[PDB]
Amino acid sequence: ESVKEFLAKAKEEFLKKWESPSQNTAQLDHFDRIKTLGTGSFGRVMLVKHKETGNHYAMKILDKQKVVKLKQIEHTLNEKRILQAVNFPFLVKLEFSFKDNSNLYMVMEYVPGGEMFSHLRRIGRFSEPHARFYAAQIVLTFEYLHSLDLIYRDLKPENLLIDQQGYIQVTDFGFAKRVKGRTWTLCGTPEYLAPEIILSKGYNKAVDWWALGVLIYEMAAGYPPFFADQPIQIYEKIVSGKVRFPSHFSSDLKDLLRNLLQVDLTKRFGNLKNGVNDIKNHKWFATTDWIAIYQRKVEAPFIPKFKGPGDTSNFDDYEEEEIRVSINEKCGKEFTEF
Amino acid sequence: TTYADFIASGRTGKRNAI
Ligand SMILES: *[B-](O)(O)c1ccccc1CN1CCCN(S(=O)(=O)c2cccc3cnccc23)CC1
Repeated sequence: ESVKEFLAKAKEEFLKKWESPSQNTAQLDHFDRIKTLGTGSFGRVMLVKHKETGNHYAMKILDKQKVVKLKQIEHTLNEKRILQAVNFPFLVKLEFSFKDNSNLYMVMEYVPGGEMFSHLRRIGRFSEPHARFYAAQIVLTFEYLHSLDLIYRDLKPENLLIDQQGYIQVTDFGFAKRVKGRTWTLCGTPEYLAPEIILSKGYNKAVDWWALGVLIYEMAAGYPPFFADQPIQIYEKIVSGKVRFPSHFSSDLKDLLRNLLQVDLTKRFGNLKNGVNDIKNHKWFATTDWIAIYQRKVEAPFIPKFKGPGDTSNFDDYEEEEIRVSINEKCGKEFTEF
Repeated sequence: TTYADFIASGRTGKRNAI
């Protein structure tokens, strides 16, 4: 009932900021570029330094013309609207945003530990305590997002950054949707798609709890529960609802996963009468202090190597391309609300 | 092994959304 009051306050704050988003809170020549941290079909993310303060940030730069070309207008505007409106310990903070003739810019706190993905593939797999530490943060994050009627829809280790204290930061919301009932879009990453998405059903927030099962499985095993050479063959396995577990999985872990990786929506944990508490109260989470996780007081099992501010060792190396700003304004009408 | 099958899948690297 402290959770009830907390979430109602959180929803009132979200909705005020959703209805009146912030705009145009810095400009490009306030920053020096340091390094490209990631590329993509219509954008890049760069490590930048704010000239006045010397603070480092991650700057996402989206080429408006490419956004239009790849049909990503709504997704791009939606991500920025979400980021400036949410507030939760495991969601990245949007510090500034602005646009010019060519690009949209979102400036976020720099998360120096990189994607969980790299750490998982390097180490092979996480122990169950290590996996549980990360899983608890996702459970709280989905409890928050779902209470705002936001379905996340692209959970995966790639989308989970690790901060300097070893805790998770979610940065991408390009597929999230505010949807109190059902929605229908085929979207996500093949390994993480819930069966009802593959089967072209109307679906709801229960897809996020299925994806948590896939994440917990892949963290604890080192590989996801359903894989194949091609996505079409991944989908056949997913909808079969046949899963095999490594022999080192505990009984508690297998029981939780049978209940998350549940094809039948009337039986999937997270979607039942008791909602999220079926997950929080499950034996695999018995040792979890949910409040201490929220308060970031639990000692993290893994701390990324960080040699100071602006260390980029946990990201891959990319070819540095120019940041061109056209003499002509591109796509002004499409992006007015950014 | 299951691990060997995962390597042979060719989907061990970063995965894009559909
Ligand atoms: B990954 O970038 O290697 C990756 C690979 C395949 C599929 C998805 C992803 C997830 N990426 C998406 C691209 C942008 N990043 S980021 O460059 O890591 C980034 C983005 C926003 C904020 C911050 C803050 N600090 C550091 C990096 C970022 C997110 C994940």
